[PDB]
Amino acid sequence: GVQFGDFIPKNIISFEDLKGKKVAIDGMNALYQFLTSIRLRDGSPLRNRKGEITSAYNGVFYKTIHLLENDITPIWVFDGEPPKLKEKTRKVRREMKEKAELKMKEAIKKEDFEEAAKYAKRVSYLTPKMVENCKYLLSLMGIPYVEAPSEGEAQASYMAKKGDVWAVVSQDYDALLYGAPRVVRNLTTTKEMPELIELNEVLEDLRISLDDLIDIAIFMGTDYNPGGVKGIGFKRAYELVRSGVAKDVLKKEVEYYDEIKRIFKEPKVTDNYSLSLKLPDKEGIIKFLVDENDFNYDRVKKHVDKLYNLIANKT
Ligand SMILES: [Mn+2]
Ligand SMILES: [Mn+2]
Repeated sequence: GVQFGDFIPKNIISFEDLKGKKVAIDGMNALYQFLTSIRLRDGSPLRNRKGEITSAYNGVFYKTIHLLENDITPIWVFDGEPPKLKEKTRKVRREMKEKAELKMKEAIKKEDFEEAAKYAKRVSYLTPKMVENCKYLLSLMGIPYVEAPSEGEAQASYMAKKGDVWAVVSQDYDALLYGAPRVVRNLTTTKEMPELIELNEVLEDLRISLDDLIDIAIFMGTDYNPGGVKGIGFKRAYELVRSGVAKDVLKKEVEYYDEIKRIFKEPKVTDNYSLSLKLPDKEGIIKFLVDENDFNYDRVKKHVDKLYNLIANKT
């Protein structure tokens, strides 16, 4: 995401002070995180006996239970990967590049079929099927998830803004740009201590509005304008913002500047979800995790029993 780190106020928070909170988890961010940090001794991804990567399933299961043991009730938010994904103020132009000049012509030679295999992989190790498998696992676990209309980080931010959850869990700071009141990092990966970022604190301390923060983000470069503007960093961008000339500069330097802004200010969201937890299907989890994905039986058994009691007691 946007490298705000060194430039915005934030504070380390203990797992204890996070007890009893509801959180919306940025699903894809979490999955990618598990894939890069949950690996073998040699840095190789976790895999079952068929050679399929199980890194994500491991984090989904154990990380989610770890959170519930500390009275942190999570709701998983996914992007809803399938084709259509228009972020309801997001149809005018792109979402990929299928619109114009995306290189369209006649050609389908040896390299074309060698390229046949040369696509799906683009979807990194985190494949749609793996993502679908993670959702299935959550259902078996009785853990609720939402398939956002488009960007999951936007859906999670909206849920937090509404007060349905206390914060958005993610390793990225981008949720702040969608108005998320709070973001908590380092829960999906615990190398460092949990870190809380309160949007109100960021704005008051830096003396800027959310709209100003988004401008700084645009200067630095968002997923919507990679590379940002002329190598300008946070300091220089913040300088232009405080001077009151940032907006004029961005209109000149960034095509579709207004469109990008609308993505953060007017994302497509949904109210169709539930934070309710359900009892876990112990048998189905064992079959999926142990039988089909070679997880250690003993460990899984112990955890599904603990998960059941947590939800039973929570509920
Ligand atoms: Mn992002
Ligand atoms: Mn995302």
